[PDB]
Amino acid sequence: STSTFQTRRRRLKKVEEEENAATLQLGQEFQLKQINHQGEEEELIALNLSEARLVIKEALVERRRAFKRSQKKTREKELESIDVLLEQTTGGNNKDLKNTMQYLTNFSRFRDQETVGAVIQLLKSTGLHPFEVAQLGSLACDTADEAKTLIPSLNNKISDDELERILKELSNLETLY
Amino acid sequence: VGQQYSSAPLRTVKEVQFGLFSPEEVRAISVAKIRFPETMDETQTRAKIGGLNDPRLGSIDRNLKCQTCQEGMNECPGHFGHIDLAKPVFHVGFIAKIKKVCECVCMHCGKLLLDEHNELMRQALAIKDSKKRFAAIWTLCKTKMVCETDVPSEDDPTQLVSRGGCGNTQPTIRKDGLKLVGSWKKDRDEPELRVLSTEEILNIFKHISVKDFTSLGFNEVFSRPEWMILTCLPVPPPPVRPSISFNESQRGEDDLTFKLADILKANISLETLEHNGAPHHAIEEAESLLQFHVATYMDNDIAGQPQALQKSGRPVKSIRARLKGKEGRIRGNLMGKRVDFSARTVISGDPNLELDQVGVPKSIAKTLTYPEVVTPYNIDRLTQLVRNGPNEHPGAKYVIRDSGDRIDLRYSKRAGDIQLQYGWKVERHIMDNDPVLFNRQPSLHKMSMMAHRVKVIPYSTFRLNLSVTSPYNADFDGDEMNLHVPQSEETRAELSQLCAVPLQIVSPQSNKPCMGIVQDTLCGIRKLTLRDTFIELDQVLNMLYWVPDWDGVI
Amino acid sequence: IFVYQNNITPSAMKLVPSIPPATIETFNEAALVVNITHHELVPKHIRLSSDEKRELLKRYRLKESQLPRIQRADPVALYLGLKRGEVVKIIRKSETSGRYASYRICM
Amino acid sequence: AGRAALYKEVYNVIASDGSYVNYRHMALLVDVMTTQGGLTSVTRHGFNRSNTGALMRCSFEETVEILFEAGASAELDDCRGVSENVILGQMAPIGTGAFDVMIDEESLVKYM
Amino acid sequence: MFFIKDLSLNITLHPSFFGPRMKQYLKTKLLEEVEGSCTGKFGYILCVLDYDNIDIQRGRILPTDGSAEFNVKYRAVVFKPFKGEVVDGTVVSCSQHGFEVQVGPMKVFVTKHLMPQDLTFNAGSNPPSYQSSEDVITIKSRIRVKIEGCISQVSSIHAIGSIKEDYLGAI
Amino acid sequence: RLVKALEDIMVHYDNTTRNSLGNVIQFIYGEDGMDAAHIEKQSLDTIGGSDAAFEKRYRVDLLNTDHTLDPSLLESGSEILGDLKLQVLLDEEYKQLVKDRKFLREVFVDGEANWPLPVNIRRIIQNAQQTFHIDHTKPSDLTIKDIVLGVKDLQENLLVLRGKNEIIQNAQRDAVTLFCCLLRSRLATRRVLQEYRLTKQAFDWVLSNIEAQFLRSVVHPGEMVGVLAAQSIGEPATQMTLKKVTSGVPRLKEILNVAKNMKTPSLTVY
Amino acid sequence: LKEKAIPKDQRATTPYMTKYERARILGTRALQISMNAPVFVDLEGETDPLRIAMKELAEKKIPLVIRRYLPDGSFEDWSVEELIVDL
Amino acid sequence: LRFGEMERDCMIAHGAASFLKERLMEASDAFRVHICGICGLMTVIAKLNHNQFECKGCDNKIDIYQIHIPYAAKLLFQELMAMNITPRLYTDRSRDF
DNA sequence: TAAGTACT
RNA sequence: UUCGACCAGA
DNA sequence: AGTACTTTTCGGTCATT
Ligand SMILES: [Mg+2]
Ligand SMILES: [Zn+2]
Ligand SMILES: [Zn+2]
Ligand SMILES: [Zn+2]
Repeated sequence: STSTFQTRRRRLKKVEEEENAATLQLGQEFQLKQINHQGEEEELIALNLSEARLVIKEALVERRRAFKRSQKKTREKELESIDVLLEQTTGGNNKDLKNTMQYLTNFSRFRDQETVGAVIQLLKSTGLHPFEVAQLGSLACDTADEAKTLIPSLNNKISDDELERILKELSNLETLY
Repeated sequence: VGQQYSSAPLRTVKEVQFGLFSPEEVRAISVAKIRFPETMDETQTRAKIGGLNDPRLGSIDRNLKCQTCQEGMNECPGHFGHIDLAKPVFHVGFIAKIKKVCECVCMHCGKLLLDEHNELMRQALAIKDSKKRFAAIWTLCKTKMVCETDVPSEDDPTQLVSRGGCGNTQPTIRKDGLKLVGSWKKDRDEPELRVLSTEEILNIFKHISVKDFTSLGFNEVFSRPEWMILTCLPVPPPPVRPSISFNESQRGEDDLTFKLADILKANISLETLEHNGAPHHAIEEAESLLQFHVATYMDNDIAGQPQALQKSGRPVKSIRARLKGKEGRIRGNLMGKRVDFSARTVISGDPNLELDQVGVPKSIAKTLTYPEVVTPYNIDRLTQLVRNGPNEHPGAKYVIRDSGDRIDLRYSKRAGDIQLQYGWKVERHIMDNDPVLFNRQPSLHKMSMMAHRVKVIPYSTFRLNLSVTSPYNADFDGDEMNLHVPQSEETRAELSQLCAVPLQIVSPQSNKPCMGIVQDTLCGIRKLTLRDTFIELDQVLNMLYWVPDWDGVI
Repeated sequence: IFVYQNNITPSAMKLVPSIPPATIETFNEAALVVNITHHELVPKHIRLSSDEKRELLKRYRLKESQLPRIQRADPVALYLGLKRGEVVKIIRKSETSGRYASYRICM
Repeated sequence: AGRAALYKEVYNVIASDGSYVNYRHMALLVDVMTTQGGLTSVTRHGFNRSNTGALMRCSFEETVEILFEAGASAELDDCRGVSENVILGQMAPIGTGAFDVMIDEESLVKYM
Repeated sequence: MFFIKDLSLNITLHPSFFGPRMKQYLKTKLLEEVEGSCTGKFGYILCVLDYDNIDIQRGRILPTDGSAEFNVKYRAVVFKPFKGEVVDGTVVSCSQHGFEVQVGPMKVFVTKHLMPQDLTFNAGSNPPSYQSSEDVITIKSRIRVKIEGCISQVSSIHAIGSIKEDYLGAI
Repeated sequence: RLVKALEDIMVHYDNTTRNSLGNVIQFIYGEDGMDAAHIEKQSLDTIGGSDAAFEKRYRVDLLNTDHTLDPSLLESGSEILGDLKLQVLLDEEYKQLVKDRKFLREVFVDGEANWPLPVNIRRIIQNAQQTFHIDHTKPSDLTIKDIVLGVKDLQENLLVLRGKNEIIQNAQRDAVTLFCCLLRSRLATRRVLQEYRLTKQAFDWVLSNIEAQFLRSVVHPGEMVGVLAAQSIGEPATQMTLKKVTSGVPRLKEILNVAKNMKTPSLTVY
Repeated sequence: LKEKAIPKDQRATTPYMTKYERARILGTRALQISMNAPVFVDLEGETDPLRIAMKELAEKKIPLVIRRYLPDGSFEDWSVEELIVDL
Repeated sequence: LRFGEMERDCMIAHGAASFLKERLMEASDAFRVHICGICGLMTVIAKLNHNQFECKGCDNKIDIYQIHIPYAAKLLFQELMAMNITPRLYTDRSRDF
């Protein structure tokens, strides 16, 4: 299959598979405390759309490059620009990635690696948990209610005013179209 | 091995975790209710009833079905079934402990009989060795027969401290057949003998403490004392107790398949008593019968005589019996097996082979085969062997292609045809210089088995060189010997690089060479030496020609 | 160290391990008439500092259990009086290489 | 000193016959018999009781008797024993198998 | 919600490919058996990051066939919806039992009776839709759903979501 | 039995003898780490022999007309006589050969000086001999420093164990001691020049070979010595076809059983 | 696991290749060669795998790595290249 | 013919590792079974087609291994199980050492 | 055959 | 197949 | 403590189930 950096000693009685809810209780495979290859610890990695769009593109790109060192031996405008990056460094039969790029590129909220950076620098002062610090980034929210309700894991973790300021600076950073 | 690809990753066994089946597990695992004791005949109609063997379990009659698991016969190992007993029964082999455990704990409350409070016990609780704590613990409390409620702590013998309660005197216990009985001493006089019902024992155990298990040689997850008593009985699938058909309209059932049949019967009969005219204790006359069968099925060579003879007086192969040393599974199936690619005949000496050779008779060379992989290096040679056929000597008798399918060279309408494919295998005949393992039993030497060079020769005998005689310890008064044929490019290596006779010449068992010169060659090597003995030209010339490595310098 | 003559009463001996740290040992006369360590066969043993031991282990990557053992009541174990855990280094002659170094832990 | 005797005596049994065995062998055995603590006998009584796995002892003199008390005390077998593997159909860690082999991708390039 | 988890996989290479650019082939295969895969414990594997510093370590030769087995350690972008997770996607299919929204690589389905009431279902529409007082839901229409529950299956994941709470519906 | 009792024993890569538990059974296979196969009965010359004859052979005194190497043997014969800095090495040597003597006599009390030892030295020289057509006539060309200082440099390379520390490297010395006694026995100045007229060439050769040869006689971590040792004993047990002691087969049986009531009990008091 | 991996330095095992090692390397390599694996030496006309192996093994052109495990579990890694081949 | 106990001990002596296996597996028994990565048993209901794997009870479908062991050994195990004893087959050591 | 434990 | 007997052998 | 019991100790034939 594809094991995951943490040999959990299963001693016969596998029964306690908790629920998966926005009680910030994600499968054991997504605790806030997971392990890095080097063997070190590291916070979970939560990607809000458009921030993901950038990580993928960024690797799918730098792939086409090292895919040629060896070779020798605007919204609607990016759809076409990405389709190619696939039909060059993708399996082509990865119908998921195709569909993940449309979506990921259609509902995205940022175009500059400089804009997504500030978004992060911003939300990363909240002390909030990765999963929230994601939704907040990928979901439009005008009120503290639209937020503290579509992300019920927040509720008591931040004053509505405060969370309302954040929401302000987001629509202010939200790149146009 | 097994054939048919499986998307399941493949690993090697690293640990073997020994445990005891928990009734609850046994149930979960099973795929068969197993209520009927009969075999098949849905009223003579041939098939199999959802009763015993295949109420969803494995199969027979060469028919896929193994719970859709298909694959059929070869590939579908068995699928345990179960059979909910009537009343708890002992485990013929555990009786020993089950008993030695009670003697370690008192009923009613079910708890140890010596806490950290008794010092002699302390020492027995530091010893880290399941086999040893439990061997010392037992020796300590097998004597005390009063579940003390108040004992003198680490201070004054005057002051008495408390712990668990219920002084209910502890009965000593003895073993009569398959039941445990004990006497309770009453003071004022005279004993009180009563049979310890399994139902009862089982219970006292169920209540033994979590730390109490462990303290006594056990394991909370894999082996709780309470499991030594059978509540649910796993039902081995056909492949453990296969049949034997003489075509059709006959039988062929296996010993085991009968003891289950009995166990089953004896179980039901019980059941229909506790829900009918139950003359209370005219039942425990038929509950002993179950304890019996479910006992004898596993072990049938006990002390309490009754061999459980099967109509005709034949003993009955208990499961135990199948593993018992030599001639059986462990020692005679696993530690040692019958194998393929092997031959044996009569050995005779031949003063014309080099030491490291072994004359193999064409007969065999044409029978024994070595799987070679079609390679550009050989394509040619290989295709020729194939063509040649399986009757001519240097030839082959089986070509196998990537598509995991065997081409039988002696029948196949294409024998003459066929162009090999790099990657195919062409089981060919053993050929001059195919390293083989030769051997003469009893093998009690590294040397009793050495690698030789195959030299295909006429006539029917393994012809070995003389000097390699004393190592195998063989004569030719009709002595036979075994030959084994390697199979992987790397297997050969292991023979040729470590077992080759030239290598065995000097032995560590006595830091001196282990083969020399005998009979003629020796007796004659002396005569040929003597000052007195001279040789003239004509002959000294022939003698020279004979040493193959003569520098041609008379 | 207490040297008895013909024997000690089973009522007395059960008073030795009642005052730690200190320790006591019981030796019979008839057993001390000759020193066993002087015997042709018995090679010389040696105690090891809990420093020298924690070493032996580290240098061989041994766990306490994989070490050869000597009996808590072994004649020489008494002569030197080891303690459950102490390691003795046994050095003897050898018909293969002059001297051979061996180690015996205690149980 | 006991080892010293146990050996001496065993040596003699093989000398009386006018045969010869290199120290090391008789030694090893005489040693296996001793280390543990005292005089461990070469019999189902002794050695086949040691901490060795189950499956291993399982194959000599007590089999089932042994297996039974194995799962009843939930033992765990290392599978380091020659036997252990032979019973599993795996390559025992023995000579040819006392180590592993790998394709060093690095060195697999300098070669060309 | 989308993640970047650290994973590993074992590939069994046939001696055949014990070439010069083996590394190359390995990686290549890594990707054949991952990008596009699916699990319940990882969900949708979408893209292997840092194609270049992929750790192969020394692979060990098996022992009956020269095939070698390397533990290719890597890192990639994953995505496994959860229950109670709010996401917006484009509708795809729409019937008389509800419409199905497509949140990324996955398809979340909303039941007719898991929506509001003032929202009925218009059959004789082209293309098929769901009408309201001021709202209208059909194909391309973007929706924001609340995934009530997840159901893993084969090489995909489905889930049922609702639009009956607040701040849920069209946009 | 013997077998089943020692299956699991083999020499591990640390050059230790263990079983499936990792229980050291021998710290160095056979108390020397040598593979039985590479061994022959040699004679430790330093052992037997009258205290008198021992001198006449290994003793060299550069400060004496009658106890020095006659210049007919060494090339720098006459220019040595008297030198005091050499007579120190030359004396160091002798004090050692002597330390040796006593040592052996403490190990092999019987006086028996023939023992199985890796590296057949006798022959290794025998070849050195007729390989360089060495003439028992003309004088050598070895420095007394040449000899003594190279024989010392040899012992440093006869490595059985390797370890980078004291406890280990201390074992090394141990599992080599006996061999070296045999070594110095045969590579003593006097001997090296008077008995087997070696030249520098010869000697530097005889050395190189002993090293390599030795290094080959070690034991290969991998050997399943247990089963070996078992058989090596149990094999000649079958061949046993049969002063009033208990005897062979029945006795061996008596031994492996560790029986409390042995037929013959005896006990020899000197 | 890397605490169980010993550095190329501090290394302690035998500098020379054990008889079983080479025994196996040759076999192992032979096997692979017979599988149509790449050969790193010009076949001087050879055509037998174990024969080609023996050759590869002499020009020490064998891309294999012998990992030596120790009683406690920690191992050492050597290369056919490194290992001396006396025998 | 028969590669009995003694014939084994011999190869063991020889250090002829792989050869020993080849005799024991490939040229005899050799069988392929499926295990539960949870409860080391033969339970696994492998449909080796629709790749379904399951193992209700320890209830799996995900963590499943496949192994090669002498059929006789499979049997040994099944036989032991029939005797209510559980021999767990684990593909990874967790007791270190 | 003959010995060794466990068992009566 | 299984038990058992015999054998026959080296 | 004495007596009985158990284990362990590489081909074809016949007869009965
Ligand atoms: Mg004969
Ligand atoms: Zn099936
Ligand atoms: Zn009580
Ligand atoms: Zn399971």
